[PDB]
Amino acid sequence: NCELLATCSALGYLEGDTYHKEPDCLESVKDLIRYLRHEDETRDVRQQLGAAQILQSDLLPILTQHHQDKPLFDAVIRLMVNLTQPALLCFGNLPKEPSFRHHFLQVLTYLQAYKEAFASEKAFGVLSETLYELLQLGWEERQEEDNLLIERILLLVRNILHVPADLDQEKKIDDDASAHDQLLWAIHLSGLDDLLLFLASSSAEEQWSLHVLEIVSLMFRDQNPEQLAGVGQGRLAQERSADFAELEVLRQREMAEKKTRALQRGNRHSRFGGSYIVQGLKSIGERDLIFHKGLHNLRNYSSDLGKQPKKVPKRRQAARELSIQRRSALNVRLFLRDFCSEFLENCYNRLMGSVKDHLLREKAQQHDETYYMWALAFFMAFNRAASFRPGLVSETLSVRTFHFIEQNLTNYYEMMLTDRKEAASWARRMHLALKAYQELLATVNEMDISPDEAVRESSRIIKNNIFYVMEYRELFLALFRKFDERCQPRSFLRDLVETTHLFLKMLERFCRSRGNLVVQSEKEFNFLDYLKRFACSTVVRAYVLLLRSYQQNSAHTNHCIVKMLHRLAHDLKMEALLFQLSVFCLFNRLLSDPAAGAYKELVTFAKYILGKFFALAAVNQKAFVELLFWKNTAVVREM
Amino acid sequence: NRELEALKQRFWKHANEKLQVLKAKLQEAMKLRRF
Amino acid sequence: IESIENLEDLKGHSVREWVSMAGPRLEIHHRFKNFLRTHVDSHGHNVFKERISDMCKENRESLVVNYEDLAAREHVLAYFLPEAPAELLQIFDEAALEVVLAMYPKYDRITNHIHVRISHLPLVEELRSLRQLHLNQLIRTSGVVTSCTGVLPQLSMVKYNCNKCNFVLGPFCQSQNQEVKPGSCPECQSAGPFEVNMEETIYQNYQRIRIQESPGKVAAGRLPRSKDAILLADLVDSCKPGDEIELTGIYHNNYDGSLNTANGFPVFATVILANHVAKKDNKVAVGELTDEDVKMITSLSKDQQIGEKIFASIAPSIYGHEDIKRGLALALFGGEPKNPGGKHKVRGDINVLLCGDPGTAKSQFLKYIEKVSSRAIFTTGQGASAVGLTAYVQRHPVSREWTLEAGALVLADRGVCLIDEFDKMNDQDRTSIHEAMEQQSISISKAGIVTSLQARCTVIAAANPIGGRYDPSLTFSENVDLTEPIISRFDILCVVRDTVDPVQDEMLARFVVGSHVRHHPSYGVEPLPQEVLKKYIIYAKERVHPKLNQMDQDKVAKMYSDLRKESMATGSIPITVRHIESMIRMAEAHARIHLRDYVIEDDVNMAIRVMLESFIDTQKFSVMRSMRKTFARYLSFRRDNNELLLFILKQLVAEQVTYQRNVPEKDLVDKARQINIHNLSAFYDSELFRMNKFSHDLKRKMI
DNA sequence: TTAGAGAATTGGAGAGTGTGTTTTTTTTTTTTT
Ligand SMILES: Nc1ncnc2c1ncn2[C@@H]1O[C@H](COP(=O)(O)OP(=O)(O)NP(=O)(O)O)[C@@H](O)[C@H]1O
Ligand SMILES: [Mg+2]
Ligand SMILES: [Zn+2]
Repeated sequence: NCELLATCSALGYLEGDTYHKEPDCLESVKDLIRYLRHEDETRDVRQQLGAAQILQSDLLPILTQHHQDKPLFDAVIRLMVNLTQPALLCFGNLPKEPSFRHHFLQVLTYLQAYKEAFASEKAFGVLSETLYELLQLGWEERQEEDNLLIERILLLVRNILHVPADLDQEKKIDDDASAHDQLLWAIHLSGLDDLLLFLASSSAEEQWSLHVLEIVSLMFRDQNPEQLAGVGQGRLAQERSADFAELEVLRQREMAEKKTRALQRGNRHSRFGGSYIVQGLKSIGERDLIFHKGLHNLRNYSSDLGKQPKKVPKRRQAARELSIQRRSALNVRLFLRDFCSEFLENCYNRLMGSVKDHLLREKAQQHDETYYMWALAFFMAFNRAASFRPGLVSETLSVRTFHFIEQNLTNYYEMMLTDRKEAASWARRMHLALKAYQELLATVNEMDISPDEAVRESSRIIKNNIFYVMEYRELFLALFRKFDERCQPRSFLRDLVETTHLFLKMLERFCRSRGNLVVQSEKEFNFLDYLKRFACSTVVRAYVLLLRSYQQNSAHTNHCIVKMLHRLAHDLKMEALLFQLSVFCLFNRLLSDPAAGAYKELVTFAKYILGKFFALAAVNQKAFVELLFWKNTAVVREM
Repeated sequence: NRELEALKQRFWKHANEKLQVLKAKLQEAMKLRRF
Repeated sequence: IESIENLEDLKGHSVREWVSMAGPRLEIHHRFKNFLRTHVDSHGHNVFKERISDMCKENRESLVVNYEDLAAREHVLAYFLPEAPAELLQIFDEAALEVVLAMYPKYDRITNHIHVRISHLPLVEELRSLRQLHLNQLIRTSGVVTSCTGVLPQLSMVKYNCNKCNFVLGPFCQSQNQEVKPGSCPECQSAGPFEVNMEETIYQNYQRIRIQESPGKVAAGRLPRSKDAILLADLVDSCKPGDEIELTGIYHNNYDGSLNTANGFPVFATVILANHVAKKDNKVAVGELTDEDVKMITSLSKDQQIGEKIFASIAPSIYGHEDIKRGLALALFGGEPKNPGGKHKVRGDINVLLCGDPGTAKSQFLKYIEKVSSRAIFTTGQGASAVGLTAYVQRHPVSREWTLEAGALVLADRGVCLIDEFDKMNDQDRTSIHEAMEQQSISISKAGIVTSLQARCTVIAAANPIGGRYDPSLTFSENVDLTEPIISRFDILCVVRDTVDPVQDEMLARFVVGSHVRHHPSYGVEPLPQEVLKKYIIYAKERVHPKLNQMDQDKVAKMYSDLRKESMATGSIPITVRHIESMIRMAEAHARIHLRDYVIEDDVNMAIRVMLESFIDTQKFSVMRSMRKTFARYLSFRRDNNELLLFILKQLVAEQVTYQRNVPEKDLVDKARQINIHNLSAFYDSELFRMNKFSHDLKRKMI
């Protein structure tokens, strides 16, 4: 510790706003790099230098005020890349035991401190200036001296963008400048964003395509494409009025719930006694039920009034969504909208072609196709949002991208089912693949709507290819029949249901418009026998699982759920599959909802199926027993 | 307002939390040391 | 560990951890060692060599550092000191021990730790103004000590015997926060009823005081705020209940479940960890006097007009009243207590009574004595009680056993009790002070307590005559309304009158208006500065002790005999036997004023003059002149004797001329020592040789 | 494609250990009597 303190002191000192470097900075920095290279597996030197805050106190001032001293600048850049190395790379994984996890948290804390320090525009200004005067030279004029410096500069930017938000300070409310927002603003004011656009659009500097893709991914980490595309000049009044209206809506909901609870309990204090015998209700024994919880509770009596819920065991605990969404700063949102627009118009086709070339040549790291699929989803969604132009994404519209995404999704599906010790990670990768697939399937619909007969022709071509090949049809059933709430989040379930709805919409409209009978060595096909594959218990079980959150679901998601269930019930006559006790409890909640008028479609469907059930029950009383279990072909025996 | 200002001057003539003040006025001396 | 060239760049740390780590710790250590070794005052004298030498002379284990000097000499240490006081005070103690053992290699036999105390810290705070912002910072506060525990032993590094085996648990440090629980024995893992090893345990002195806002700084009708303070090691018994103190210490907080359940909120108890206690009474102690101070005092004593200077320095803003200034100077310096044979105690303190007219500066004299004297108690008339003056018994505030408590006379035991409006007191309150005035003790027999306390104070009282106007038609006894037992207990008895006299009125008016000019917010002999006078007084009282060899018993005996005769004749004042002992006390006081180790006839003649002039002052108008000529012709107002030295000089000159015709100053002073006329400086200032055309020079010694 | 037999992990019943508790009188003192 003390030897590190000595070298850290030997770096120099700050005075007011000017840093006075010692002449032995070079050897002291080399010694620091040597200590970091000879670290323990606990990363003790990492923790100690982070605690000493030399990155904030010495290296940033040296970088910002002595950037003409090129050997010292290069040494400082290498040292800063080493220090800003992400914790997952430092330790290899998230440790499973307390001591290494404490060390991981320490390194992560100091990384968050570095990210806080790096929001200064001066540092990114120096980085942009040195990268600019480097890239001014021709590619053939570069040597290892400059190519390695480009690598270290871009890796420093990547490392600083990668850092997770502190759990302490991630409680920022919407429309506020988080640390990531301030960092993006630093990039914007320094002009490194324009250098990233240049690197993406350059044919000569295509060697950095994977790096630039990772920078752009970490830049647009938090954003949503349609929400970002909706940003514009008049947003302040819109968002202010929306905030006031949403505040009043929340308040009215809370007042309604308070009034309902005040009615459920009486207007007498709890120690006001009184006991009743409910003569008809047998207790757990043969004696009549004695009720003690007040007369007010017997209007909506239930036996679970006083019961403690059960501990879901660790294995059965459902997966939860990893982050809340927050509306970032308006300046940063405008900057990211402009970045995304200019990038889409000037850079996107060449960058995606370069990344696909890298993946084909197999000179990319293990999971860089996840970044490729992210970029597909984000930028095609942004393109369709606002002024849709398929020329801006025509490199992505090929059937080869459908094939690549389908292969990746099936690979992630297999690896999720087999590599069980990181099944959640494989599920997240599969979620990225699913969103990319969804955006392709949405883009062909937008091509159909668009007026150009050329894009309509190619839309017909790709639709014919996809609906002809079997895997695109079978993948949805494959996903539904092995989806697990234990592993995959409800956001994934939402995306799967909406993608299935869109896919069946397109397929039904296609077959309705024209026959096109042969499919898959070909065989005949029809959409009704395809839909009969969705009559399995598991898929409808997943659909009602998503339906349980109808209060929190989006209106489009609720429409997708109810339309699929209405297709299975009304058009395929499979109401006995959906005659279930848990589903009936959900219908009971739907009918008892005070906001049931807001869910007119759902309650109407519920009353339709309930009326069918009670007709069957009046005809035959064994339907009550049939409610208790999921079924296979009892769906026809009941009929 | 010159006579009013003169009255202000006469009243100023008869006119006749601290850790931060201490640290600042000492910070000046250590800055001079470093220079 | 490389030397750190800049401590000031914290590099993102806070001061506490920054100075806790080794590099800055060693740098602070070396900087404080260098400061102690090389700091010099405005005269170039190395102050800390002198201070450490005095500390090692007196075995005091504690070193006071002036924060002003630290801030001037070494800035960053003064910067970090109030921010992280515990850490830097520990480092300072280590460095001070290194310097002390460099100066005195064998001082480890006397101490094992040197406590660095900080004084004159500018971070002064009112007790009512302490906030959470001051926590764990070095603060400075003022207040009156209202409670004190006894000096109690506290564990500092405690060792425990194991409850089963013979092993002893390691040294555990006591924290002031909670009881230290030993844990489990590492030899055998037992955790049962452990017990302290008294012989191997290290203890420290502990004393918990309660201070509150001083009653003159609190608002009227408002209740005072108070703080607990912990005094450790040689800070114990730095103060007693009633003392006004300045307290420098660390403002410290810890969790208290009792306060939490009292308030319903997680309120933390607070206490001051005292670093330096300074009584606002004793701004200068005898230990504070430097070699410069004592050199000033001793050289100033050699002026040979110092008695007039000291008299003139008593209340320099009061015109006239030379007899009052003389009496107050004699009382302020004081005599010597004596106990011949161990069986007959006689007081050494001189008591003074200023009786007279309104608007004659009696109260101003009393307030001057209050301001100048250490251990001054001021009280007034009906505001005093017998019980409050002497001593009082109360239920103890927490434990409720009867306990005796110190009154004003006990609290002034080696100081001054000032009683304004003395005639306005109740008789029952005024009779309480008889034992303290003469026997210098207060004996209480109340509620099972039977004991005598020391009350060796000097009483200076102010009074009015009957009707508020002194009457020269009557004697003092006829217009005072006090009785003989209390009148006789006052050694010096002064009458101050406000009679019309136009020239004196004009001079007094000019002096008063000049004083009001001089003191705006902005006799002949010249006085001392009051700071110098205070230093001179404490040196004269504590470092000097007069001893009486002879006093020419016949003179004083005859004086007392016929003073008794005239007192019996006129009835003006009882004389008893106390006036004789007052003569001895006043002679010792004048010797102390001159810093004499032995009393002489100069002092005896001074005391004689004071007694005779005051007794004459007690008389009526017509009687006063006859008494003046009586005691002046027969008894000793020995103003001067120039004629003997004059004719000795003339004889020596005549003999020398006769010898030379057909070193005189050495010849003159030789004859002046042979004859009992040794005070020759008076002759050299007088006119009698000058108009006879003689002269003197201490260098040439020709006359 | 469902589900059932054998092995391993997690829930919680309960056995064991340690902690906390059940108006009255005499005397002083200041002010007021
Ligand atoms: N000789 C004097 N020289 C200077 N000031 C004087 C003198 N005589 C009186 N005074 C002033 O008179 C004022 C009253 O003094 P003070 O000491 O209260 O009088 P007093 O002796 O106490 N009379 P009293 O309180 O009725 O017994 C003060 O402001 C003094 O400074
Ligand atoms: Mg007075
Ligand atoms: Zn043991």
